[PDB]
Amino acid sequence: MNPFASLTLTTLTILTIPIMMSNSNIYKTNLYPNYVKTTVSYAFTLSLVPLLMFMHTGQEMIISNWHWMTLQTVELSLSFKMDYFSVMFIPVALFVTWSIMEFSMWYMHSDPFINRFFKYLLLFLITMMILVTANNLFQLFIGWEGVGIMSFLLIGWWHGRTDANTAALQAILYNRIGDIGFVLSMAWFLTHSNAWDLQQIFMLNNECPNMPLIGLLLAAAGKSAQFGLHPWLPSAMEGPTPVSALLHSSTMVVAGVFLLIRFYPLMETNKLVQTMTLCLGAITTLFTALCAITQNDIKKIVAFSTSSQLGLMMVTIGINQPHLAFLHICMHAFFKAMLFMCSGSIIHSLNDEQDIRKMGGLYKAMPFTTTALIIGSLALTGMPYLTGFYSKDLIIEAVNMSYTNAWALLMTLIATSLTAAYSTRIIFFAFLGKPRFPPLVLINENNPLLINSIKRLLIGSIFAGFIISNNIPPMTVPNTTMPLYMKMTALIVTIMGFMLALELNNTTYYLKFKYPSQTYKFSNMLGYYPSIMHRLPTYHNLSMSQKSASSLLDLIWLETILPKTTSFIQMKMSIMVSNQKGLIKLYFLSFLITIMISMTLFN
Amino acid sequence: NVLQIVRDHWVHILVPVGFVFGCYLDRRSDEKLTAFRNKSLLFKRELRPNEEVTWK
Amino acid sequence: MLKIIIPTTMLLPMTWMSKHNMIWINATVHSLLISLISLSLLNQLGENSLNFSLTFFSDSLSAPLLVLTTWLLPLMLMASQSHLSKETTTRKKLYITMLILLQLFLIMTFTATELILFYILFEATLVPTLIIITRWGNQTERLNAGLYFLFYTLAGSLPLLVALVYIQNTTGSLNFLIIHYWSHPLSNSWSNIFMWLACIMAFMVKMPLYGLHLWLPKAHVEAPIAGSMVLAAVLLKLGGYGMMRITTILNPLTNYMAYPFLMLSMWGMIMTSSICLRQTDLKSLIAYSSVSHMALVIVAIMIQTPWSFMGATALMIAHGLTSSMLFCLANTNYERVHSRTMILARGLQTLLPLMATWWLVASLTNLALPPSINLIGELFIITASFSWSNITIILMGMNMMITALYSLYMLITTQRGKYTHHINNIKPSFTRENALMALHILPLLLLTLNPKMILGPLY
Amino acid sequence: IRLQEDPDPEDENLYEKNPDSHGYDKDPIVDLWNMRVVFFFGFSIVLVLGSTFVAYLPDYRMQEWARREAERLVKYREANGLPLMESNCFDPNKIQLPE
Amino acid sequence: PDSWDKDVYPEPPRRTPAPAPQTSLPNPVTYLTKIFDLLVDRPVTLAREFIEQQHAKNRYYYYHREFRRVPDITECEEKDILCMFEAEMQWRRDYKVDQEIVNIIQERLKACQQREGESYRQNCAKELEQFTQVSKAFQDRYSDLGAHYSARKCLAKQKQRMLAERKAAKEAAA
Ligand SMILES: CCCCCCCCCCCCCCCCCC(=O)OC[C@H](COP(=O)([O-])OCC(O)COP(=O)([O-])OC[C@@H](COC(=O)CCCCCCCCCCCCCCCCC)OC(=O)CCCCCCCCCCCCCCCCC)OC(=O)CCCCCCCCCCCCCCCCC
Ligand SMILES: CCCCCCCCCCCCCCCCCC(=O)OC[C@H](COP(=O)([O-])OCC(O)COP(=O)([O-])OC[C@@H](COC(=O)CCCCCCCCCCCCCCCCC)OC(=O)CCCCCCCCCCCCCCCCC)OC(=O)CCCCCCCCCCCCCCCCC
Ligand SMILES: CCCCCCCCCCCCCCCCCC(=O)OC[C@H](COP(=O)([O-])OCC(O)COP(=O)([O-])OC[C@@H](COC(=O)CCCCCCCCCCCCCCCCC)OC(=O)CCCCCCCCCCCCCCCCC)OC(=O)CCCCCCCCCCCCCCCCC
Ligand SMILES: CCCCCCCCCCCCCCCCCC(=O)OC[C@H](COP(=O)([O-])OCC[N+](C)(C)C)OC(=O)CCCCCCCCCCCCCCCCC
Ligand SMILES: CCCCCCCCCCCCCCCCC[C@@H](O)O[C@H](CO[C@H](O)CCCCCCCCCCCCCCC)COP(=O)(O)OCC[N+](C)(C)C
Ligand SMILES: CCCCCCCC/C=C\CCCCCCCC(=O)OC[C@H](COP(=O)(O)OCCN)OC(=O)CCCCCCC/C=C/CCCCCCCC
Repeated sequence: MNPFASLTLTTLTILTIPIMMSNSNIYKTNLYPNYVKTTVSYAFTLSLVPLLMFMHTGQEMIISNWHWMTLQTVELSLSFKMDYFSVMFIPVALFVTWSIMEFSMWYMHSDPFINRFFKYLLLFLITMMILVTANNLFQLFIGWEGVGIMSFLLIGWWHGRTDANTAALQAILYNRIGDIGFVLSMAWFLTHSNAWDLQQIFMLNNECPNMPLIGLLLAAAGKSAQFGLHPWLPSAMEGPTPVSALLHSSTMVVAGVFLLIRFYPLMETNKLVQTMTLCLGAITTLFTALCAITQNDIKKIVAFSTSSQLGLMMVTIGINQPHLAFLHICMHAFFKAMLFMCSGSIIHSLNDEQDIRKMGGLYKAMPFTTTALIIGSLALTGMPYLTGFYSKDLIIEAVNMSYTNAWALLMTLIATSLTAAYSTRIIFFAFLGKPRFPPLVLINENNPLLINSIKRLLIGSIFAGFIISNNIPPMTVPNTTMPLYMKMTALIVTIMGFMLALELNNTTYYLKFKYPSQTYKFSNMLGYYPSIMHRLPTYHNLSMSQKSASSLLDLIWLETILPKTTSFIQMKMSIMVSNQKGLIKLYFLSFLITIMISMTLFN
Repeated sequence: NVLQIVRDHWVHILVPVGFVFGCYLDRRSDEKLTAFRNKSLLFKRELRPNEEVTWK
Repeated sequence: MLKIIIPTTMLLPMTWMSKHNMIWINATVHSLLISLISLSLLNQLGENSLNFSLTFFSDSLSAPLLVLTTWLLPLMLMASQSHLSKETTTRKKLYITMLILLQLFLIMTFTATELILFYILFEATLVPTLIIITRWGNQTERLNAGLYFLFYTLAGSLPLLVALVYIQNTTGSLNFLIIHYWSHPLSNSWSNIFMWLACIMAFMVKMPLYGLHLWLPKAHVEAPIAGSMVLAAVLLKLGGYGMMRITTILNPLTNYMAYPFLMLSMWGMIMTSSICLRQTDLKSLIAYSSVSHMALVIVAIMIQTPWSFMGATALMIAHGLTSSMLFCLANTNYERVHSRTMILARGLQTLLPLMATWWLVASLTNLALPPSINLIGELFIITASFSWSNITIILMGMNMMITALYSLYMLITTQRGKYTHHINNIKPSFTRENALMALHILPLLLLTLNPKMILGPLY
Repeated sequence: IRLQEDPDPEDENLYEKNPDSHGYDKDPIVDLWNMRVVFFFGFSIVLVLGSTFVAYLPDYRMQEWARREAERLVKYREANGLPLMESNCFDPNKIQLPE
Repeated sequence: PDSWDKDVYPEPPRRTPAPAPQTSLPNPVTYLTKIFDLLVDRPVTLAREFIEQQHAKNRYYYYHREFRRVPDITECEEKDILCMFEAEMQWRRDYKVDQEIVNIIQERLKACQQREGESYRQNCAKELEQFTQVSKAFQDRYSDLGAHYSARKCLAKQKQRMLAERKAAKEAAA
């Protein structure tokens, strides 16, 4: 046998191993975080090997190892799809998870349940690998709901915090609407194609219809926090910073984009769903960047950046470029994870402070995190030869050179400018200027765990784009010929965003005070979407649940119709029958009437 | 003493002997339904040299 | 089936002859042994049923239900011995006698091969349940709950007796095999409509159908813990088993008569989930969740396709296990604080961690989390409903969202937050309670490992 | 007061008399043996033995038999050029339609 | 491998190109394949040799059950319960075999899609038509019988199909 299947399954299995050891003296000791981190490192190397095997000859396989059950003519089995997407995303996810686990070993040092934290991180990684490698819709759904519930558990890490509990339930609610879409798609595919596996689905759906493709689009919007279903992702910043860095921003929110990428044959066949995907992505990226440019919480700014980048990926899928979307998934994983880790380092060094209004002077106070965050923000905005150039620049070129929605193209360009803008805001308000933090300076970023984790994710944010771009096969025809101004569109809008944001931020020093604008209030309060749409529909649903269902119907009218009315009638008739004075005159007269009636009316 | 244990734990044989009696009654019920034994069109065959019935 | 029936009737004299302090030990051990023996019924056939004799037979639909009944008896013994410490020996033995009689009636109900013997046993299950509720319930409302339960069931089931004797006079037999092989189409006439109504209404009341369900919150809230466990896990499934069995003789009239019941089931599924969202009582929340799941099972039986029956069987077994476990968890909380209000006891995760884990697992199974058999059954029903019509997906998705909402609401309310300050008697969880939860939850995941054992005869 | 009634008793705690109690009985020895029999029989016997018994139940549902029969039918029919799935379940010669 | 029948489960001959390196740089894939063969493949092959040696000392055989044909529901008289029972069991077994035939054809289709890869739309046209034919026949036979399907119901369905076809043929010949 070739080592491809063995090594892929080995990576997955050795990921599962430390969960088995979560009932041992090692789980009772303080070596468990280091044990889990070492396991993830070894899994990362063993995943690097089949990536080299694919990068040579483009080797892909499917492994239907275990047969689960046969529903007459439908066979469900445990099958894994080890193709380009899986063998590229597994090493990236493992690398990011390894760095995040080391940073969490430093960051969650005082947590009484750090071992449980690491077990939960490993469980999320397992579910995400199941999602990515799944070859059938049922196993994909297992991974889907697994990452959803692990996100729920990790957001509500501090159970005494009411805000944390509301954020966890909110994430569940939005992902559950997404799951409504997912289940609609599963039912359609089984009913009309007799299969839940991608091979038969692709073979039988020569032209996929609107109903299954819109089901998939709705599920992806829910899982990837697109507009309409977006507010849960910024609200998921209640959990510990390692959770925000690993789960949401880098590896879990890309689940919807990955779902849409995995069905790119059907997506190619359809066109209306492509238009809907493009428009949804465009409005998501614009709206979330616009909300980001004015937030004062660093984690919130990074979360809205994540939503904006996901919108960009959804735009890329909508222009019939699924492989560019996957490339952006990988590059964004790298630099967004690093940005979240730097934000967490700043938060920890300033006594759990997350307000850029109280950060300041950190350029010189914290050298290594300063340079790491600068490199990450440059890579995010598309510096000409960093890891974000090889995906975002090509995405912008493809959007400009396609038969696209004009409004979608305009919103995409404006969103690129706003990306530069809010990256400028983070840097300007956190690192430049005079200090604003309380006078007891506890700044210390000299821990080897923190430095090494950021260093590993920092090398990737510089060179990994070049390596990956030059080692993957050409899966799309390039845009070789285009106007020079259209070639330089991304750089021009990025620099314009930098300059305008810098001017606006420098204006803050003037001794001039002006009341805020309506546009400022709209952007700062998230477009008023969480207020209106978290107070009105919830209030009406919870009011109907009691006034109409519980009280009016169950306690009042369903009780009155059958059992209350019947009981009342029987009681009244009983009173009528038994209310007799016991007078022989009366009931003998009754006997006489009965005898006459029987003689006359019976023949 | 030993007598008290039997005096106290004689009730632990009731369910086992009930299981044995139920198995016996199941066999008795089976032996009254032997009207098509070796007579179904699908399973009718010749008797082996040293067997009297196909099933009990 | 006698090898399983006789050991129960021998549990009776053993219970009455054992010493005063060995009743719980003897009953639990020998119930476990009888459950192990009943595990042998799962070796079913692909063509026909296991025709033991003229009186009893077993199928892929009966066998999991029998295994669930036999497994549920020792768990009920454990919970009962929790809450019946101060009782006299005679009354403890009477309680165990009621439980054993209920198990015997349920076994003979699932294995009865005639519709009339099935009717006699399925109506005989009412007496032990009513006695248990109205005698060993705690509150005043146990009497009214027993009245509601009894009279709802009997009003449903008496026209069923009339219809069964009428069908015996018409066709000569009530044997299930004969009525399956000699079935004829039911013509569209008023007489046939009312025959259909008699049968289906009996089992719809037993299910319960939405609008015929008030007896369920009344009885499940006011019964003792063993009564609650058997009412939700097994007694609700007599309706599903009966509806699956009796619809052999009701075609093609089921195609036209199922619209009101499907509409009631789908809309009432939505309505009972929404009720669960706003319940101030924990036991009532679990009861209304039971109503929603049984509404889904009714939809499956009424649409009546090979994929819907498998989902119905899987969902019935899964709901039995999950609802029994949820009732046990709520009962442990009640035995701590002596109140059923949901917001009275909070912070139970920081007071009792392992019970918090049990709550998490039970609530994760209550909502359909893959690959649990709860999800398997729900998904098969949803797929069959999608083939029936394409807006059933809308109603089903709404129901799944609300189910997740109220399940996690219950978990967050009871376990998370900060503990009530003045409740200073939350003693550490007992080994008995922990073992009860483990024995509830491990079989569910093993059934996930082997799912063909609970998918019914249509598999 | 309208009756001569007992006061409501205080709740009894099993850990006060027996700190290492399993919650089964007031008597320590009976409590210990109740725990032991429940754990042994239930977990060990029923869980382990019933799970392995169900895992190794003989294939009486004829899944593998049906697969081998289908393989033989497919091999024979594709060898001879016959359609793999017959168009009719029954023999139209045996069926007699009304005029 | 003699484990399965190559006629039932066909695979095209595997054309693997020979390596044609053009660089002096060593091949990490080749080095790692050599390491894998040294560390993993040899121990697992030795273990399997030991186990297979132990198996060959305890050789024993199991057989495939053979069912003879019995008269079907068309030949069974009305309310003749024994012949009806035998015919119903036979029809159920045939239903199972047909389900497994459809499963085999679906396995062929899936394997061909994955094997052909980027040119599956043209290279898997033979398997797609075979699946179409098998699935259409299976659907026409057992499409809408219901949860309580039976040989009598399938016979009624086939009689209805035959009546419809006869009517269509008469109208065409008119
Ligand atoms: C229903 C409408 C739906 C519209 C949908 C489409 C939406 C498109 C949005 C486009 C971007 C809007 C950006 C501003 C919105 C947020 C404003 C805000 O609160 O900022 C505070 C926020 C700082 O927060 P803070 O420190 O808390 O400040 C609080 C203070 O109290 C300071 O608070 P303040 O409130 O006093 O400051 C705001 C003030 C000052 O801020 C600005 O002026 C922002 C900068 C605007 C730049 C516009 C373009 C300028 C030219 C750019 C270069 C292109 C031209 C060509 C150049 C040469 C090319 C070769 O501006 C205004 O009040 C005027 C309105 C701002 C724009 C409104 C856009 C339309 C929506 C609203 C319509 C109705 C408005 C009515 C008036 C308000 C109510 C009375 O600002 C920033 O961080 C900077 C962000 C803005 C610059 C980003 C980079 C440029 C953006 C893109 C421009 C185009 C580039 C090229 C794209 C590709 C082309 C192909
Ligand atoms: C065989 C075991 C049982 C199986 C039953 C199956 C059905 C059989 C029906 C007829 C049974 C025979 C008659 C028994 C009358 C007992 C009366 C009595 O005093 O009982 C307590 C008495 C001991 O207490 P005690 O010293 O007399 O002190 C009494 C004081 O009241 C103590 O003072 P206290 O204040 O503590 O006691 C108050 C207590 C005192 O109250 C009682 O003791 C009354 C017990 C119920 C009245 C009798 C009903 C008869 C009608 C038929 C239905 C019976 C089902 C329940 C049977 C309970 C059996 C005790 O009353 C209450 O607590 C009120 C509770 C109210 C609700 C529950 C009562 C009604 C339950 C029945 C209705 C449900 C029927 C469902 C439909 C299906 C029916 C099959 O128990 C016994 O003597 C046990 C009898 C059986 C001994 C074992 C016999 C077999 C020996 C081994 C044979 C081996 C065979 C060969 C095997 C192969 C290997 C060798
Ligand atoms: C912590 C672990 C557990 C975790 C789960 C825990 C919860 C569930 C517990 C279980 C619940 C169900 C209970 C079922 C009871 C019945 C058991 C049963 O039916 O077992 C089935 C089955 C047994 O089948 P069978 O029909 O009995 O045998 C068929 C054949 O005849 C067999 O072929 P054979 O004749 O070749 O036999 C090979 C032989 C020998 O094997 C070998 O030779 C293999 C190793 C070769 C090593 C080669 C190198 C050796 C060293 C070098 C030597 C030379 C020197 C060189 C020096 C070099 C120096 C450098 O090994 C065996 O026969 C072993 C059979 C299995 C034994 C274990 C069964 C335990 C049952 C316990 C039940 C207890 C109650 C459970 C419930 C309790 C309540 C919770 O066993 C298994 O399935 C075991 C595992 C299978 C292999 C590993 C598969 C890996 C798959 C990877 C997937 C990755 C996915 C990742 C996804 C997530 C990340 C994305
Ligand atoms: C060709 C034949 C006719 C085809 C018609 C196709 C219609 C497609 C649009 C259907 C939308 C149905 C509503 C679902 C949400 C939008 C989905 C989507 O992507 O639509 C496509 C549209 C864009 O697609 P489009 O409009 O280009 O559609 C294609 C148009 N033709 C047919 C010409 C090709 O998406 C968006 O613009 C994003 C909108 C997201 C809205 C989220 C909810 C916000 C509600 C705000 C108002 C109410 C107050 C707040 C309430 C909040 C929620 C509770
Ligand atoms: C610290 C812990 C960390 C977490 C670890 C647990 C989480 C990991 C779970 C995933 C790993 C699963 C391990 C699977 C090992 C293989 C064994 C399994 O696959 O066998 C199953 C076997 O099924 C199981 O036995 C399920 C039994 C179901 C429970 C039976 C009832 C137990 C009594 C309790 C009564 C409850 C009644 C409830 C209603 C019925 C499935 O069937 P099958 O693989 O092909 O059998 C192989 C044998 N063959 C080849 C001969 C066929
Ligand atoms: C399809 C099924 C139905 C879909 C629509 C359902 C709408 C109603 C959903 C059920 C109502 C909720 C009932 C009770 C839930 C509990 C409410 C609750 O917990 O509070 C709100 C809770 C937390 O409040 P915070 O604002 O975070 O408080 C912060 C603390 N300072 O957050 C929420 O749950 C808000 C949920 C509101 C639902 C409205 C969202 C509906 C959006 C649908 C748009 C779909 C567009 C998708 C595009 C598809 C592309 C093809």
